[PDB]
Amino acid sequence: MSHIFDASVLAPHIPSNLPDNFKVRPLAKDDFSKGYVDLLSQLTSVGNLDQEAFEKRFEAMRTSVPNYHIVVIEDSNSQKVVASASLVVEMKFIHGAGSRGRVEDVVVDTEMRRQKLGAVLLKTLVSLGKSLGVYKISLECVPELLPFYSQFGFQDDCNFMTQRF
Amino acid sequence: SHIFDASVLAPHIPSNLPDNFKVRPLAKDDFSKGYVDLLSQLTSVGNLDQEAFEKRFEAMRTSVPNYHIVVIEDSNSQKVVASASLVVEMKFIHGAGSRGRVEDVVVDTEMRRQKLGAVLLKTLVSLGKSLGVYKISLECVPELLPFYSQFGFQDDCNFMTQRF
Ligand SMILES: *SCCNC(=O)CCNC(=O)[C@H](O)C(C)(C)COP(=O)(O)OP(=O)(O)OC[C@H]1O[C@@H](n2cnc3c(N)ncnc32)[C@H](O)[C@@H]1OP(=O)(O)O
Ligand SMILES: *SCCNC(=O)CCNC(=O)[C@H](O)C(C)(C)COP(=O)(O)OP(=O)(O)OC[C@H]1O[C@@H](n2cnc3c(N)ncnc32)[C@H](O)[C@@H]1OP(=O)(O)O
Repeated sequence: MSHIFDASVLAPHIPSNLPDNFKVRPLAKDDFSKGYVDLLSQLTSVGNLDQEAFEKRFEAMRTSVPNYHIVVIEDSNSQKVVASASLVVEMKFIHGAGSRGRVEDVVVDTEMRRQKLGAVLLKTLVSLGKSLGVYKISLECVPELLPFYSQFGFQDDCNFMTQRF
Repeated sequence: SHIFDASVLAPHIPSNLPDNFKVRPLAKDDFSKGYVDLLSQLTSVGNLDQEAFEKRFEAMRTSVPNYHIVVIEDSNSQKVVASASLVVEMKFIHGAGSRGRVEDVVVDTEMRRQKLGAVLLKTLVSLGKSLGVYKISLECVPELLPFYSQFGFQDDCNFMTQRF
């Protein structure tokens, strides 16, 4: 039904190099029925997420400002969501009330990999976050993904700490 | 106008800190208590005047999850001398879980090595656990390992960044 953010803000950022069966768009409320939770399960554990919790969380995200820019790719051949990536923006006071962007939950369906859907999403989100005015954008991942992330500007960084246990 | 609720902060503030220090949420009038001069000791604050401060503070105060910005005010100067933020990212993964990030940690240069930084980290790790976050992280510099290792944190280089 509804989109998690306005598809008009995303439109200028979507590249043009994907086959016509791919549609890049905001997550939508009825993407549960399009396999979104199955997609997330390929990334990590979804725990007890079910459709009611998915819809409630989707509403909470949809009313947030800055928006949760959760961008998906729907394969029109199957009408399933086959890729997802999130650009989440934290408001700051530093840098003149600037914004700090993070690219999270990046996943492409395992059968659909090496068709460029991953690069399309990271390119779209990097362009969206620059346009939004973010001063710093980051990705938490293993950069075995070296070739991949660097061509969009990301550099290895170790100014990040997690808990030991 | 407080950025988040003092009653939520209360159980996580450690005991018997010296009495010239008050640990509390960031307040809209903290601009007049030297908040910008404190943040400058962390990085460029740009042209953050009172009007822009207040516009941004209100945008953050109405966001859910809240921006858990905790500051320490010193009596002996009536100035904000320390600040740290716990910012919470909603997820769908982990049962519509939530991810906590400790950010913008800074103690005024004249007030360092009096445990203010430690109080802020203990407070925010305890508050993040209460909020039910499944993972918490810190962004800091590796040179400061002898500080952050005291609150469970260790360096994690599965991270990439760029400045625009
Ligand atoms: S932690 C953040 C990343 N998310 C995950 O790691 C979750 C699981 N992995 C994925 O969902 C996908 O494997 C990701 C990493 C999102 C990649 O998506 P795509 O497969 O759609 O990537 P592209 O087709 O756009 O790939 C472009 C370039 O990526 C490099 N590359 C991808 N995968 C590999 C592997 N497996 N081994 C070596 N290199 C890989 C290549 O430079 C690739 O260009 P090619 O023309 O495909 O060689
Ligand atoms: S996450 C940090 C990113 N922020 C900054 O880099 C901003 C500039 N730095 C600061 O604001 C302060 O130096 C920080 C890093 C916030 C620490 O604040 P405090 O000065 O209040 O620290 P504590 O008194 O709580 O220190 C507790 C123990 O941590 C170690 N420690 C603090 N500072 C250092 C330095 N610079 N180098 C090595 N260790 C440091 C000490 O073990 C300290 O215990 P002592 O009992 O003082 O030795």
